[PDB]
Amino acid sequence: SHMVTIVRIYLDGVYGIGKSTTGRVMASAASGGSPTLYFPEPMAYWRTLFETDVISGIYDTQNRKQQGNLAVDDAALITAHYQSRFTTPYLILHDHTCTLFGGNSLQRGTQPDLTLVFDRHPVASTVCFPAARYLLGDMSMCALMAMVATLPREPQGGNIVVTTLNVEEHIRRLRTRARIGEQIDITLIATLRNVYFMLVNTCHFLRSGRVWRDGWGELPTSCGAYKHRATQMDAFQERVSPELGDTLFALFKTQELLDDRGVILEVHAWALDALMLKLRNLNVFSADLSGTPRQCAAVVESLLPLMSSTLSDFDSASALERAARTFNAEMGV
Amino acid sequence: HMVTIVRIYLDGVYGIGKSTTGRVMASAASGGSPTLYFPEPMAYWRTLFETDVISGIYDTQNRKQQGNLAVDDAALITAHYQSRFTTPYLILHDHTCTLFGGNSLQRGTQPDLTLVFDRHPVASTVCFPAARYLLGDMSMCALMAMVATLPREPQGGNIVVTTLNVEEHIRRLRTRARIGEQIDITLIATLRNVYFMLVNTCHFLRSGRVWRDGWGELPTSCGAYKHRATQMDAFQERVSPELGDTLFALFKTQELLDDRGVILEVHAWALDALMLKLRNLNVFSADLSGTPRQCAAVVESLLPLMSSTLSDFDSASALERAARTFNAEMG
Ligand SMILES: Cc1cn([C@H]2C[C@H](O)[C@@H](CO)O2)c(=O)[nH]c1=O
Ligand SMILES: Cc1cn([C@H]2C[C@H](O)[C@@H](CO)O2)c(=O)[nH]c1=O
Repeated sequence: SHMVTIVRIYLDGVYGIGKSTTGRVMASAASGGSPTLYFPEPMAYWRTLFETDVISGIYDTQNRKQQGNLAVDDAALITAHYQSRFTTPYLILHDHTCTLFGGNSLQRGTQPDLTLVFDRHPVASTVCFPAARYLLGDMSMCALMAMVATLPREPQGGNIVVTTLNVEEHIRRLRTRARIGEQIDITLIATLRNVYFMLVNTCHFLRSGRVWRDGWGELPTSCGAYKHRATQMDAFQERVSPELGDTLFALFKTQELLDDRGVILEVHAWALDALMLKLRNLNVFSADLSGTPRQCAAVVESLLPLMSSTLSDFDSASALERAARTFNAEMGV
Repeated sequence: HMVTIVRIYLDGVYGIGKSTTGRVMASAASGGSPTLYFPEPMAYWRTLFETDVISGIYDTQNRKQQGNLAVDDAALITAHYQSRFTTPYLILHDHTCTLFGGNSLQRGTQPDLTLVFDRHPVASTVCFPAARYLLGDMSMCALMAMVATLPREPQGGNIVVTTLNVEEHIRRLRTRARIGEQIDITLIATLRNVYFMLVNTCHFLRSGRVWRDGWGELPTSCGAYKHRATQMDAFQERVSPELGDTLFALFKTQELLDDRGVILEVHAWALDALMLKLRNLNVFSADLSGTPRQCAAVVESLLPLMSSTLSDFDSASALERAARTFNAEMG
């Protein structure tokens, strides 16, 4: 009933950069600042709650394909389904929490009563990782469209912080984390890194008032060469003034989505319209994570004066605290 | 200068005559006030991409029921095809949802504009997935993944679930064009039960009850439950349903409970979401045992009972364009 000001932050980016550790420090009292709740990756939902481990499954699918115990056509389909299952616990969490944030989104500049830090936004599993998989040829455009369509609309007041890190230190971090001689999917990481820069650029692009049709006619179709560039290490970066070719929209200009005359079908244009509207309420930032976890938390926290806050109330904030405790407990190990 | 809109989602098991009814309703030959029809997105499912999902989901069961494909793999691939059914619905729903307007009310009048949607997103995100789960073609994990993608219906929705006696249903299924679709009676029986569960869920919610109401007392829905749900006429429309008569009952399974037998909070959230998303669907059923003209008349008799919203002229014009576009690209 009593009013509460909330900043919510979705910390996102490529696996292995130090996002989860940063988020945990933010939530720790030792980092000071605002009282903060942290919602971890839904690890148990992915790995232990059901019969199948989707993380093992998605990586194992590609191995079964390369050796030849599973056909390429079948593998593409199984990969898409695994990618679908990644999104589930994010969609559930989003549906539960979006009722509690309240409205009256504004950039207030002041310190909130409390901060929420979500480990990833639903865009990670519905858009970024599917896009990476599509660009690498592990699943089709059809499958991509199917995941992208399931991106939920962000209500007013969202902030997304995309984590960045020089690639040498990124791979170092993955290396220390990995077992004795464990390989790292460098090609996947290179692509995901570009996809997250595309995401950042997309949000910047929309905030400048531009739309996916702006520069669409003039854009080259995104066939073999676009895909090579998209998997190329450091090919994309955060742009000051991004144009269409720097954003997620560019990959959708492929023959698969055009009529004979090369015009996008209207149904596909509607999908891009939906994608555009769903991302509108995301106030976008980027954060370098080269420092210590304490330093990383401070870098993110120092963004709060530029972030959107909403006005919730004590009962809803209390429900969010209960939600965080429940999600931390149930999603553990 | 408001435009009064009544939107109808005609839904139910395939083969019952729903699309024919919808076309008749929108046909100028049937007169009335201006009516638009949005067909099943057949081209999206069948021809727009390299794979046809209707033959693909059937073919998958065939490979399973033979050499080609292992049952674990078939279950994942079947879930993927089921996801692909939802896509054009999600896209259409995202495009039209802001156009309907607010001020949902049962006004009892003829609307300025009637919209007939062939199926609601619930069909592909919940009903067909649930049938596949109950039949053992998909896991509960796979079902949860589809169910979580159901979009929230904004105020003013009406759903008309079509009904038909088993004998006429079987007769009509035999009339259908050959498109490589699965057409067995155990599937039909299950879909009919699941659509009764859906109607009952809507009645249950409108009665002022929530899924926890009767949850504790409800038997755990494991192997026996699944068998019952595949039995022709195991379920029916009840305007005063028990929890066991709704879609909620199939979620009280071991897979979703802790060791103490209490549903996990995360799964409880998924039921809350389902409950909330169905809130704005005013539910009706219509028997389609008449002729195409008779069927349309039965559905039209429901209009004065339905919710209408108030939209502006530009929004209505855009809905008019959207039906034109959709018919053009989906056929
Ligand atoms: C969020 C997400 C993670 N992952 C993988 C990357 C990591 O190996 C692991 C945890 O982030 O899951 C996906 O493959 N797809 C996804 O959508
Ligand atoms: C909407 C829908 C239809 N179908 C099938 C039933 C019919 O064979 C055909 C057309 O409705 O597609 C599904 O298998 N899943 C779905 O979600």
